[PDB]
Amino acid sequence: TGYLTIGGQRYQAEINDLENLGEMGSGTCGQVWKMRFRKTGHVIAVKQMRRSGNDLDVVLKSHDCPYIVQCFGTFITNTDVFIAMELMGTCAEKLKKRMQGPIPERILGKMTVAIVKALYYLKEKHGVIHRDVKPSNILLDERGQIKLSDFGIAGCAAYMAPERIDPPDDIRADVWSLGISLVELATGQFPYKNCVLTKVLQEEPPLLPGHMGFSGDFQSFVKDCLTKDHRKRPKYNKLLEHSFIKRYETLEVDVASWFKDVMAKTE
Repeated sequence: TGYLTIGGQRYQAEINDLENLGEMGSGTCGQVWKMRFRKTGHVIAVKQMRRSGNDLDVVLKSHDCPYIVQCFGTFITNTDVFIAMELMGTCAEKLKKRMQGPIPERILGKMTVAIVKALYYLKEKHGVIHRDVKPSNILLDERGQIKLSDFGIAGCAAYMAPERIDPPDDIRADVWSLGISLVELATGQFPYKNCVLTKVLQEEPPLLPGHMGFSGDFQSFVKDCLTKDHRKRPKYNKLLEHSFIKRYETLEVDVASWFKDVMAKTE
């Protein structure tokens, strides 16, 4: 906030001080740059957004978690807002479009661990509900790391839990989005008939195809997350003891390589 913290020290800095190194089209949205903070020598990402009508400052107290993309600070001009954050590879969304094929169970397994531990961290440590868990906001990288990108507070965002129609008043709606995301990448196809998308509350939850060769535990984990009564749908605490997790918690999986390998294409 006119101030940038990296390597565990807080510096005054100014957005215009940074070395722009050219853009990227594929972050949390497509308005993001790659730059360098001259003062420490670090190379970062800088999301740039036009200012609107109108403050969730406390994104930086989350340095603790290795599954949440570090935010270094923020800047304002009379026209835009710049949020500065650690540099990453790409959405899962991109990976899907790019491969036009499914993501392997075992990558999803690591992903799944990482996304849950992230959400847990937020609920516990910061009383947060991410409320926007989808493949666009899950970032992977060259070294094999997988992280949640916390976006703060017609197939356009049909990851909504079916528990959003009984007012008047959040805990585990995030869990449902998780499941949808898993189904989507695991199969490489957003499950639902195109329009809009009201089969959500109609149908039996869109579980994982019986014989694409997924493990039973994966299948289980996905069913559990995809429970129509939020009442019955599991908390993170429980998910984290689900064996799928317990497994990918421990199993060696070369995400680093896979990821690199999947970057043998244009785009």
